[PDB]
Amino acid sequence: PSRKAKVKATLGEFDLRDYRNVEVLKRFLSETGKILPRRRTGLSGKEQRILAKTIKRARILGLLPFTEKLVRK
Amino acid sequence: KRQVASGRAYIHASYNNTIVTITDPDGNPITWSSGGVIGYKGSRKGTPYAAQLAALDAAKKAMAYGMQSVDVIVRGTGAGREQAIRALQASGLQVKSIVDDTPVPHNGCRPKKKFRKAS
Amino acid sequence: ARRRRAEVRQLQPDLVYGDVLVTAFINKIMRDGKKNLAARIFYDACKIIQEKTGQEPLKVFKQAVENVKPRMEVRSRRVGGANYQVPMEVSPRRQQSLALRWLVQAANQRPERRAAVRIAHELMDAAEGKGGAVKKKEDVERMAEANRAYAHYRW
RNA sequence: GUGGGAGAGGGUGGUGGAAUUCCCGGAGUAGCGGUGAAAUGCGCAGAUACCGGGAGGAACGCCGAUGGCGAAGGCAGCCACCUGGUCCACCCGUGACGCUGAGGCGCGAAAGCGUGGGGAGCAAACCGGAUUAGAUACCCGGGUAGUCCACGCCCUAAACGAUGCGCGCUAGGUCUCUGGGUCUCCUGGGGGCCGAAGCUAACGCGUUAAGCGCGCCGCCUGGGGAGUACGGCCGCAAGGCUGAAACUCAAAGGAAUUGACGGGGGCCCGCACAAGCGGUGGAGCAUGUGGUUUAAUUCGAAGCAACGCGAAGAACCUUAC
Ligand SMILES: [K+]
Ligand SMILES: [K+]
Ligand SMILES: [K+]
Ligand SMILES: [K+]
Ligand SMILES: [K+]
Ligand SMILES: [K+]
Ligand SMILES: [K+]
Ligand SMILES: [K+]
Ligand SMILES: [K+]
Ligand SMILES: [K+]
Ligand SMILES: [K+]
Ligand SMILES: [K+]
Ligand SMILES: [K+]
Ligand SMILES: [K+]
Ligand SMILES: [K+]
Ligand SMILES: [K+]
Ligand SMILES: [K+]
Ligand SMILES: [K+]
Ligand SMILES: [Mg+2]
Ligand SMILES: [Mg+2]
Ligand SMILES: [Mg+2]
Ligand SMILES: [Mg+2]
Ligand SMILES: [Mg+2]
Ligand SMILES: [Mg+2]
Ligand SMILES: [Mg+2]
Ligand SMILES: [Mg+2]
Ligand SMILES: [Mg+2]
Ligand SMILES: [Mg+2]
Ligand SMILES: [Mg+2]
Ligand SMILES: [Mg+2]
Ligand SMILES: [Mg+2]
Ligand SMILES: [Mg+2]
Ligand SMILES: [Mg+2]
Ligand SMILES: [Mg+2]
Ligand SMILES: [Mg+2]
Ligand SMILES: [Mg+2]
Ligand SMILES: [Mg+2]
Ligand SMILES: [Mg+2]
Ligand SMILES: [Mg+2]
Ligand SMILES: [Mg+2]
Ligand SMILES: [Mg+2]
Ligand SMILES: [Mg+2]
Ligand SMILES: [Mg+2]
Ligand SMILES: [Mg+2]
Ligand SMILES: [Mg+2]
Ligand SMILES: [Mg+2]
Ligand SMILES: [Mg+2]
Ligand SMILES: [Mg+2]
Ligand SMILES: [Mg+2]
Ligand SMILES: [Mg+2]
Ligand SMILES: [Mg+2]
Ligand SMILES: [Mg+2]
Ligand SMILES: [Mg+2]
Ligand SMILES: [Mg+2]
Ligand SMILES: [Mg+2]
Ligand SMILES: [Mg+2]
Ligand SMILES: [Mg+2]
Ligand SMILES: [Mg+2]
Ligand SMILES: [Mg+2]
Ligand SMILES: [Mg+2]
Ligand SMILES: [Mg+2]
Ligand SMILES: [Mg+2]
Ligand SMILES: [Mg+2]
Ligand SMILES: [Mg+2]
Ligand SMILES: [Mg+2]
Ligand SMILES: [Mg+2]
Ligand SMILES: [Mg+2]
Ligand SMILES: [Mg+2]
Ligand SMILES: [Mg+2]
Ligand SMILES: [Mg+2]
Ligand SMILES: [Mg+2]
Ligand SMILES: [Mg+2]
Ligand SMILES: [Mg+2]
Ligand SMILES: [Mg+2]
Ligand SMILES: [Mg+2]
Ligand SMILES: [Mg+2]
Repeated sequence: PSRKAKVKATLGEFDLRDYRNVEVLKRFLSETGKILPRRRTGLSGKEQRILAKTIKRARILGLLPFTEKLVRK
Repeated sequence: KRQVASGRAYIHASYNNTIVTITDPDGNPITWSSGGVIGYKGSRKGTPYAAQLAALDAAKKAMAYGMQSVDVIVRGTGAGREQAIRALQASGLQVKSIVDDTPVPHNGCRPKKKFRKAS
Repeated sequence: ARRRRAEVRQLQPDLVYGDVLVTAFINKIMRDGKKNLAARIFYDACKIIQEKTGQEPLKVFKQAVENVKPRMEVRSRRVGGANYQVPMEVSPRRQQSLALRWLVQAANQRPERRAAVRIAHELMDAAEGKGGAVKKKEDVERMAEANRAYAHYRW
């Protein structure tokens, strides 16, 4: 049930409010460009709420995607 | 005839019919088919079988253009989406990849009554 | 048959070729429980497969039965709004029951007025691939699959 | 007051991507769409499916929750500006300055109204196609008002927790949002669930009371007539607020109980279906019955569970006509 090491574990310190850290933010998006749930992010209510605001900033800047196509099916 | 050798295969699944479109690397159609092109004309166009035939018709027609390998692209849900995916693979055509690219709005247009009250 | 999988009756092997598949066929030829007249008929029929074929009777028999076995048959089924003739694989068991039934049926649809002949002639026309029996078998196989559009109603 | 905090609270401007529709170009050809099945419809003036470019309107996927904010209605992409409420810590300042609140004033989903604008998708009415015994419906193809913006009206609702506001008191357990601390855990504010005592007709409620108490407001007094009539007030209208009488009923009603029932669910049986073999329904006849006829055609049996049934013996007898 979504158990493959939460994205927070496999990662170090990072400014959750930094909308430019693509290499870090990129981690919180799925195969698609969708924001991973908390079961996967591992973040907390308060953290996750800031992740979202951050990511949505990245997207508008073009640094991050809104949607991805799935390779398989 | 024109010779492409490598291109794309689009599968438009629907609960009412499936239609396949083969295209050159730039997305311009070369040939196409569908449950209607083959015999079927009522509710059978939706059938997984019809999708199969439509898929094979597409490939063959695209053999005439000397095409050999394709990149499958799937759109929509629909009884007989997967049969197409399979019909192609097993048909001379080398399936290099399969990619689902069904369009989904970030919620913009109000659905017809028939498709509301969802979620 | 709501509670158990009803085991299959084992038939007393043939009082000649000793084969069980023969007794089966004999039982189908039978009627009004005249086991005697029945078997007799099947036997004079093996005698006729002889005086007209250098081949062994039993060999001709089992050969025919094989070509009359349908490997697919359409079975009705409702899916709300109509009944769809759904194609479907035929069981090893049902194949035999069907093959045998059809042989007697076709055989008795023949012209020659001697029972033993009809069976004999039908068994032969079958071995080759012709005759009213193989017809049904081919009419059904084709009748099924000709509805392959409903192969997703597996069942 | 000082210092911190969280939040889809409100207003204005800006702005991002996905999708739909339309227009343009390419490539390409016979259907697409749609349903239970179909048709209407659209397509060789080249549709559908595919790529590229453009225009416009509306709504914000994932995050998203069992979550948060607000007095309620209600509030969800992102950015800035303007602005409301509220929680915690420190005990710093005032010194009962408090609670409630008839009337008043403001706010108040959707639909609807007025003026102007906008109009992609959706869609009352409406035009058609199916369906049906009919089908002024459900299904399908179209489609105007409307839905959107501004300004002004309207003031309703299952406007609901169907639970007025404030304060004090009365076991705990557990999940959660947000703040402080000596940070296993303690402590404050909010959201849930289980529950002490207690309450309750029951169901249930139970420190987020429907418990124990005090303060103030609103409201109820059998059902139908009727949220009607009249009057008044308000509204452009639609209509809103207030709100009866005659007549008439023995009830209307709440919760829970045992059944029965369901085009409710789960599990499971029976020659119930399916698989299969023979047959009835057609013929001639035998026999029971309906009907009809007759002086009388004795009587009874009635869907299953009446009809070779009472009749295991009608020429007279039996025999009841
Ligand atoms: K809408
Ligand atoms: K047509
Ligand atoms: K289509
Ligand atoms: K909520
Ligand atoms: K209107
Ligand atoms: K509005
Ligand atoms: K107003
Ligand atoms: K803490
Ligand atoms: K009680
Ligand atoms: K309950
Ligand atoms: K009460
Ligand atoms: K009035
Ligand atoms: K007024
Ligand atoms: K007036
Ligand atoms: K039931
Ligand atoms: K029966
Ligand atoms: K069957
Ligand atoms: K009859
Ligand atoms: Mg169709
Ligand atoms: Mg402060
Ligand atoms: Mg805080
Ligand atoms: Mg904070
Ligand atoms: Mg807000
Ligand atoms: Mg074009
Ligand atoms: Mg036409
Ligand atoms: Mg032409
Ligand atoms: Mg044209
Ligand atoms: Mg052209
Ligand atoms: Mg189009
Ligand atoms: Mg385009
Ligand atoms: Mg626009
Ligand atoms: Mg326009
Ligand atoms: Mg509140
Ligand atoms: Mg609400
Ligand atoms: Mg504030
Ligand atoms: Mg002090
Ligand atoms: Mg003092
Ligand atoms: Mg007050
Ligand atoms: Mg209003
Ligand atoms: Mg309103
Ligand atoms: Mg409105
Ligand atoms: Mg208007
Ligand atoms: Mg207008
Ligand atoms: Mg206009
Ligand atoms: Mg429409
Ligand atoms: Mg319509
Ligand atoms: Mg006015
Ligand atoms: Mg409610
Ligand atoms: Mg206590
Ligand atoms: Mg605890
Ligand atoms: Mg706490
Ligand atoms: Mg609490
Ligand atoms: Mg809550
Ligand atoms: Mg108790
Ligand atoms: Mg009570
Ligand atoms: Mg009780
Ligand atoms: Mg409780
Ligand atoms: Mg209290
Ligand atoms: Mg009142
Ligand atoms: Mg009264
Ligand atoms: Mg009213
Ligand atoms: Mg009165
Ligand atoms: Mg009265
Ligand atoms: Mg009265
Ligand atoms: Mg009741
Ligand atoms: Mg039993
Ligand atoms: Mg049984
Ligand atoms: Mg039995
Ligand atoms: Mg049967
Ligand atoms: Mg039969
Ligand atoms: Mg008869
Ligand atoms: Mg009489
Ligand atoms: Mg009579
Ligand atoms: Mg009597
Ligand atoms: Mg009688
Ligand atoms: Mg007499």
